[PDB]
Amino acid sequence: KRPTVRPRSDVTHKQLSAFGEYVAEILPKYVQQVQVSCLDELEICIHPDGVIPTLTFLRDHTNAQFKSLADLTAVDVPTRQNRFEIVYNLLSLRFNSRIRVKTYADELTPIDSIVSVHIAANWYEREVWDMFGVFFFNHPDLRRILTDYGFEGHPFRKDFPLTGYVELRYDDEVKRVVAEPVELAQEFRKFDLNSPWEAFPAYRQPPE
Amino acid sequence: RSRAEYVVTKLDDLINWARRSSLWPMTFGLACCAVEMMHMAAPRYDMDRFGVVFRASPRQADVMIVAGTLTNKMAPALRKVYDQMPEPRYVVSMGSCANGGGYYHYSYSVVRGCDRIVPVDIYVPGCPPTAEALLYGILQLQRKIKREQKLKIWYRR
Amino acid sequence: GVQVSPSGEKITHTGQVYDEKDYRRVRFVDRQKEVNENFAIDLIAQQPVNEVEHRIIACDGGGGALGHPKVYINLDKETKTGTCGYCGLQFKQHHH
Amino acid sequence: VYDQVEFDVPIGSRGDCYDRYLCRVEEMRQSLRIIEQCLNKMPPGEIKVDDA
Amino acid sequence: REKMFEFYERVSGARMHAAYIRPGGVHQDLPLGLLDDIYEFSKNFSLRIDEV
Amino acid sequence: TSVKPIFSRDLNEAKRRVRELYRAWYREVPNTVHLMQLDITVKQGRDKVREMFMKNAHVTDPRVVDLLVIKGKMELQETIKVWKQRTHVMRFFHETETPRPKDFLSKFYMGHDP
Amino acid sequence: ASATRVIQKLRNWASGQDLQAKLQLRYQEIAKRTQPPPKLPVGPSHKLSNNYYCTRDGRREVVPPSIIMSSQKALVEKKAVTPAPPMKRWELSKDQPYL
Amino acid sequence: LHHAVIPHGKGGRSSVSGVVATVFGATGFLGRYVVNHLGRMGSQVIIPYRCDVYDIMHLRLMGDLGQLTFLEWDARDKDSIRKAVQHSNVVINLIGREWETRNFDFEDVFVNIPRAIAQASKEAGVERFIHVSHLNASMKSSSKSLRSKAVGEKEVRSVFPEAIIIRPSDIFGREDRFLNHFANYRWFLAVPLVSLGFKTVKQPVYVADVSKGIVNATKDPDAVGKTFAFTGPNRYLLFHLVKYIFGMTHRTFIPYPLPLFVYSWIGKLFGLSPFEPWTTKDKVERIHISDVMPTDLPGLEDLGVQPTPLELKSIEVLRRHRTYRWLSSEIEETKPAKTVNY
Amino acid sequence: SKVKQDMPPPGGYGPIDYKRNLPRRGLSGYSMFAVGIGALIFGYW
Amino acid sequence: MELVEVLKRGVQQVTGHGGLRGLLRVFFRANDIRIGTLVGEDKYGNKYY
Amino acid sequence: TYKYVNKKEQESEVDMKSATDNAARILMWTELIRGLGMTLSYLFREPATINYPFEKGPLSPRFRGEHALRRYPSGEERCIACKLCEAICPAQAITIEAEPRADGSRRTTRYDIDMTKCIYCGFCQEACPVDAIVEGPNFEFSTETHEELLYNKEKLLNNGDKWEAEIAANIQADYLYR
Ligand SMILES: CCCCCCCCCCCCCCCCCC(=O)OC[C@H](COP(=O)([O-])OCC[N+](C)(C)C)OC(=O)CCCCCCCCCCCCCCCCC
Ligand SMILES: NC(=O)C1=CN([C@@H]2O[C@H](COP(=O)(O)OP(=O)(O)OC[C@H]3O[C@@H](n4cnc5c(N)ncnc54)[C@H](OP(=O)(O)O)[C@@H]3O)[C@@H](O)[C@H]2O)C=CC1
Ligand code: SF4
Ligand code: SF4
Ligand code: SF4
Ligand SMILES: [Zn+2]
Repeated sequence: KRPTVRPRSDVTHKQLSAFGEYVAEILPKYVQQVQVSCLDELEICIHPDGVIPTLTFLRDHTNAQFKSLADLTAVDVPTRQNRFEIVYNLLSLRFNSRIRVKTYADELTPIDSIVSVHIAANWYEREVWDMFGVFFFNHPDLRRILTDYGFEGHPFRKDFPLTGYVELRYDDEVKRVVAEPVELAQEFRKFDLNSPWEAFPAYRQPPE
Repeated sequence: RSRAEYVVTKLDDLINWARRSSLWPMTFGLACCAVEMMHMAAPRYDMDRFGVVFRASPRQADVMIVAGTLTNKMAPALRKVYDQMPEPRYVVSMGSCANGGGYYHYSYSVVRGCDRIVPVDIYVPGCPPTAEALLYGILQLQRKIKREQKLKIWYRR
Repeated sequence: GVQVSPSGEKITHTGQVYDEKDYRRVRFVDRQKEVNENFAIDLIAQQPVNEVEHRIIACDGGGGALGHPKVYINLDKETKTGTCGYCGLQFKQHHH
Repeated sequence: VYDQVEFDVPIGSRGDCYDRYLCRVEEMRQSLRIIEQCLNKMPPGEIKVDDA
Repeated sequence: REKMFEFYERVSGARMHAAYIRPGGVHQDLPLGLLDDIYEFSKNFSLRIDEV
Repeated sequence: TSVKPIFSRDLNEAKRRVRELYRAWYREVPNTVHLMQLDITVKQGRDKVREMFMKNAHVTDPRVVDLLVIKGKMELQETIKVWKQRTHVMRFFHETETPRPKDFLSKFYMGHDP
Repeated sequence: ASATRVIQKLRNWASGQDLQAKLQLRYQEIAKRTQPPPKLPVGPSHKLSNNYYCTRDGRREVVPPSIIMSSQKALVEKKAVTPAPPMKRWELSKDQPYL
Repeated sequence: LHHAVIPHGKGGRSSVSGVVATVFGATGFLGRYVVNHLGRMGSQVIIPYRCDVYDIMHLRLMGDLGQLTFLEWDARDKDSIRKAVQHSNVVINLIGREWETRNFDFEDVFVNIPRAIAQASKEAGVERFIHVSHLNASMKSSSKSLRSKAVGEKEVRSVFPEAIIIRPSDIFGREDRFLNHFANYRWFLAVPLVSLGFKTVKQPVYVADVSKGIVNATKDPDAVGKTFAFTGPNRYLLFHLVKYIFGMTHRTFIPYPLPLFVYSWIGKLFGLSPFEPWTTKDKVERIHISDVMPTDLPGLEDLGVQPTPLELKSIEVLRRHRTYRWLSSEIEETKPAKTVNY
Repeated sequence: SKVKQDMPPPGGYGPIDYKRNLPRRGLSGYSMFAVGIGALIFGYW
Repeated sequence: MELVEVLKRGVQQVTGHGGLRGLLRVFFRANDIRIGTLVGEDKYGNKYY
Repeated sequence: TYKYVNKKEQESEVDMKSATDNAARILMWTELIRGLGMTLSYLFREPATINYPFEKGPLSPRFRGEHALRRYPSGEERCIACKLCEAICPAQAITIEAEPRADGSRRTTRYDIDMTKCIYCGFCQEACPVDAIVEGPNFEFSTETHEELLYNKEKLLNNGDKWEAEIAANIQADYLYR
C-alpha cells in the first residue's frame, strides 16, 4: 500500500522462527541464541567448540540441507571479551533458504576450521586469519592470502590504522622496492559525521 | 650554422620518427583501466592503425602502460618488468590509481602512485580515462619523443 | 585587478605572493605562475545596483533552477544597500 | 522485477568448459529476451524513492 | 561492448564507473531517445552472437 | 585466571617449539642467501634471526608464544617456497631508514616527537 | 551501407546471414543528439495533504530482531519442520527446450 | 632564517629537511646517489641538466611531488648558472669528465665551470657551497686532470672563501668507472698492469658513503671552509685489488707487466674516439697514480659516516660481470685482497 | 505542461530475435565425394 | 555498372580538395580524403565538415 | 523454466546418409571452411574505426571530464565556500579553506582538487547547491609531470573560464533531469 515502505511478509518470519526452535532443541549443547530479524533472516549464535557439529548438522540433515557455504567472515567489535564475531552464511538449494551461524573468538582462542565440511572454508578462513588474526585448528594450509609478503599485523582489525604503518617506494641506492614508515603528503581528514540527536527510538539503550 | 649540425638534426629526426612510429606496449594491465586499454585496442580506436601493437615480453616492449592499481604485493613485479625492458623505454601512467593512488590513496596496501616505483614519462587522468583519453596520451607520448634530441645533444657534448 | 610584487611576481585574487627570499619561486623559474585575470571583487564593483520597489526582494541569481537557492533581502536601511548572500547582487528600495 | 520478467535458464550436462561456454552464450540470448521485455514494459513514474 | 559503453555514458556520464544505481532507486532519469537506441542495439545483437 | 591452551600446556613445551623453529630458520638461512642473490653473508642472516628471536624473547604467555611460533613457521615456509623476494627478505634490515637516536638531545634537536 | 551490390552479395553468401538487414554500424536510425526538453513526473508523496511523514517512514519501522531462545535472558511432540516448503522442480521450457 | 626553510617532519619522503640544494653534476654517477639521499631526507633539490630529459628521467622518482626542479643549463651561460643557483642555500658541484671533448677540456670542466658556479653562488648569496675535487689533487701531478682539479680548488677557494672542498678517492659503486672498468679488462687477453700492479696503493670509497658525507656536509655547522678526504677503510695494492676483482668476478686472472709509456699510448689510442672512451691516457695515469695518506685532513669519521668496506659492498657490482656458472656465489667464496699499512 | 520522459511508443516495440540462427548452408556429402572422386579420376587419366 | 560509380566517387574525392597540392596536404596530414559539406571555420583556422 | 544447451534429445541413430555426411564433415573440414567464409565476410565489410584525432567518439551532455569552477552571468564566482563538495568527495580529493572577502562575502581562498586522487564521480557537481563545481567534458588534458595534474583554485577557475561555452550549454541541455 505504502509505495516508499518495503513490503513485509510474516510467513517467512514464522517458518524461520519454527526452524530456529527446531535447531535450538536439536542442538542444546552449543546453541546460545536464536533470533529472526525484521528482514526475515535467521541467525543462530553458538559456542565456539560447536562449530563443527553445527555446520555438519546443517549441511547433512535432511530437513536442513544447507549444502552451500555462502561466505565466512569476521567482525571486529573491540569492546567485548571475545572481539571477533565469526559469521558463516549458508545457502540451502533444496529448500531455497539462507541461514547465518555466528560464533566468537578473541586473539588467543582459535576455533575449529570447517574445511572438512566445506572446501571454500579453506580460502575463507585463510582470509579471516590474514585480516583479523583468528587462528583455525586443523587447517591444511593456513597462511596469508591478501596482505603483502612479510606484512606485520592484521589490517581489518579496528585498532589497525587505515593507512597502515609502512609504505613501499623504489630506492636507487639499493636498487630495490623498500618499506618506510608512513608519511602522507596530505593526512586523511577524519570527519565527525554523527548527529547528536537520536535517530531510532526502537534501539534506545538503557542508561548506564 | 655549420653543415654537420643540420645533418645531425635530420638524422635525429629520422631516428625519432622511427621510434615514435613503432612503439609496442607490454601486454600488462591491472584493473578497470586495463579493460579500457583493451577498449582502445578495440576496432573503434585502432592503436594498431596508430602503429601500437602489444608484445607480451618486456624485451620486445617499448612503452609500459601502467593501467590500474599498484599494490604493495605488485610493486616489486612492476619494477622488475620495468627494468627488464631495453634501454629506450617509456612509461605512461593510466588512471587515478596509477597516477596518485586514486580511490585507495589512504590504503595500507596501495602504492600512492606508480611514480614512486617507476619513472613515469606521461600521466593520463581519469577513472577510467576513456579510450579517447588514452589515445590522446599515446599521441602526446609520440609528440614528446619526437621532441627529444639525443644526437644533437651528443654533438653538442 | 592583477598586481605585481616588488619581486616581479603577480598577486592572485586571494592576495598571496611569495617573498623575495622565499625559495619556492624556483618552482616558477623557467615556467609560469598563472593567475585568473578576472577578479570577482572588482567584477562586482562594476555591477550596477538593482533598483526595486518592494520592501522585501527575492533573489535566485537568475536562470531559475540554474541559479542559487532563492533568498529574501530586507531593504530597510537607507544608508546601505541589500546584498544577496549568494550572488552578491545589490538591491535598493525606492524612496522617491 | 525479475519475478515479473520471463526468461529461461541455460543448464549444462557435462560440467566442462564447452558446457559453461554454451550456458554463457544462451544466457546472453536470455538477457536479450529480458531486455526486450523490459523495453516493452518500462512503466512511467519517478526515479528516486519519494523520501528526502 | 563499446556501443554499450556509449549507452552507459549517456545514462551516467562515465563509460564504465557509472555509480548510477543508488540505494532508493537510480541517480537520474533516462534521457530521451536512449530507449529507442537500446532497441536499435538489441534488434541487431543476436546476429553477432550467431557469428561467434 | 584459567585459560584454554593452543598447543602447549606450559612454557617449556612452547620453548621446545621455539627451539625447533630456530633450528629450522638457522638451517634455512644459508639456502636463502645462496638462492636469492643477497648482499648479506650467512652470519648477517643468522644474526638477524637471533635479533628477531631476542626481540620476541620477553613473552611468557604460552598462547602468545605458540602464535608467535605459528607466525614464524609461516614466514619460514614463505621463505622455503620462494614467495618472499630479495626485497621482502631485505626489509628486515632497514638499510634505507635513518634510525632515530635514543638520546634526549637528539630527540630535542630533531622535532617535537618524544 | 555504402557497399556495392556485388560485395553485398558476396558477404551475404560467405556469412550465410542477411547482414544488410542488421547492420552493426549506426547510420541514421538512432535518435537525434539534441532532444526536446522533458518533464519528469513527481512521486506519490508530492501532495499537500494526507502526507504526514510519520505514516510513510519505513526507516523507523525497523525493530531489533526477535529473540527466539536466549541463554541469558531466558536462562533455559510437535512436527518436524523445515525452513521453507521444498523447492518445486523447474519446468522445461516450452519456447526452446533444446539447442 | 626564513619561515619556509625551517625543517619539519620525521625525516621521511614527505618531510622537510630545510635544505635547498642545487646539484650540478646530478646526472652522473655520484649525482644520482646524492640526489637520492637529498630526496630521501626530503629536500628542495634543483637539478640543472644539459643532456636529454630521457637521460635525466631516472632522477624523477628520487623525491616527493614538487621537491625536485629540473631545469636546462649551459656551461657557457652565466645567466643560466645564476638562474639555477638563485633560490638555494646549498650549491653542490660534481661537474666532471674522465676525458676531453672538442667543446670542453679538462681545464674548462675542472676550473672554469666551478669558478663560474661559485661566483654566481656568492653573488646570489648562498651560505653553503660544496665542491667535489679528487684526492691527491695537490699540484704538479703527472696527469692533466689532477693538476686542473688542483688549480680549480685554488680558484674555487679564491672566489668562495668558505667552500667545503671534498676530496674522495676512486669511488666504487654499481655504475662506477672503476670496478666495472677492471672487470671490463676481462674482454681482452690479459690485464696490463704497470710494474705488474705493484708500487701503487689504492683505497676506494663507497658511493653511498660519499653521498652521506656530502649530505652531512650540507647539515654540518662546523664543516664550513674545510677540506675533507673521503677514503675507504683499507689500502690495497693495485695488483691485489685487480686480483680480488677478478676473483669475485670468477672469470680468470692473467696479469701482464706492461711499461707505462706504451700503456699511455694505447690508452690515448682508445681515448681517440667520438663516443665515451673505454680508457684514456689521463685515465691510465689516474689508475697508476698511488693514493696519498690522509693524515691531517678530516674524513668520513669526522663528518659522520662509517666507511663501508669494499669486501662488504663488492658483490652488488661484480655479480653483473660473472657468468652463469658462478652466478650463485657468496661473499666468502672469494679471498679478500691483502691490505697494506703504507 | 505535459509529463514527458523516456517511455516506449504506444504501439510497443518491434520483435527482437534472440534464438540461435545458424545459416544451415552446404551441399550433401554424396555430391562432395562424387566431385572429389571425379577430380581424382580425371587427374589420374 | 557500380564499379564505375565507385570509380567516379574516387575521382571526385581526388579532385575535390582544390588541387594536387591540397589533396596531398589533406591526405598526408589527415590520412583521409573524404569530402563533405563545410560546416564551419574558426578564428584559429580549424575547418569542420 | 530452464533449457539444455548441450543435452541432445534421444539419438539420431545410424544411417548411411548420416554417416556419409559426418565423414564429409570430418574429412573436408566443413565447419573450418564456413568459419573461413565468415571471416571473409568481415574482410569485405566496412571497418568501425574512427579517424582520431580528426574524428572524435560520440559523447553525451552528462559526461564527467575535467573539473571546472563556474561563475554567475555577472562574472562573480558561484562558489560560496560551503565545503559540501569536500564533505561528499569519496576520495577526499578536495581541500578547501576560506575566509570573509574584502566585501564580506564567503569565498574560497583555497579550493584544491587532487585530480590524481579524483575518481571522476560527479558527487561534487551533484552536491553543489549553486552549480559552482562541474565536470566539463574535457578529457584531453594528459600531462607529462605528476605535479601539474594537482589543480588549485586559480587553475580550476581558469578552466571554468575556458570551458564556459559548452559547460553552460550542457547544463542547459541536461539540468532538467537533475
Ligand atoms: C594447397 C591446396 C589447398 C589446400 C586447402 C587450403 C584451404 C583450406 C584450409 C582449411 C583450414 C585448415 C586450418 C588448420 C585445420 C587443422 C584441423 C584439421 O584440419 O584437422 C584435420 C581433421 C581431423 O579430424 P578430427 O580431429 O575431427 O577427427 C577425430 C579424430 N580423433 C578422434 C583422433 C581426434 O581431418 C582429417 O584428419 C582429414 C584429413 C583429410 C582427408 C582427406 C580425404 C579425402 C578423400 C580420400 C578418398 C576417399 C574415397 C576413397 C575411394 C573410395 C572408393 C569407393
Ligand atoms: N668517478 C670517480 O672515480 C671519481 C670522481 N670524482 C669527481 O666527482 C665528480 C662526480 O663524479 P662522477 O659522477 O663519477 O662523474 P661523471 O663522469 O658521471 O659526470 C658527472 C657529471 O658532470 C656533468 N658534466 C661533465 N662535463 C660537463 C660539461 N662540460 N657541461 C655540463 N655538465 C658536464 C655530466 O652531465 P651530463 O650527463 O649531462 O653529461 C655528469 O652529470 C666529478 O667532478 C669527478 O671528477 C672524484 C673522485 C672519484
Ligand atoms: S583509476 Fe579508477 S578505473 Fe582505473 S584502476 Fe583505479 S579505480 Fe579502476
Ligand atoms: S564548489 Fe559548491 S559545494 Fe563546493 S564549497 Fe563551493 S559552493 Fe559548496
Ligand atoms: S568527481 Fe567525485 S572524486 Fe572527483 S572531486 Fe568530485 S566528488 Fe571528489
Ligand atoms: Zn542572488
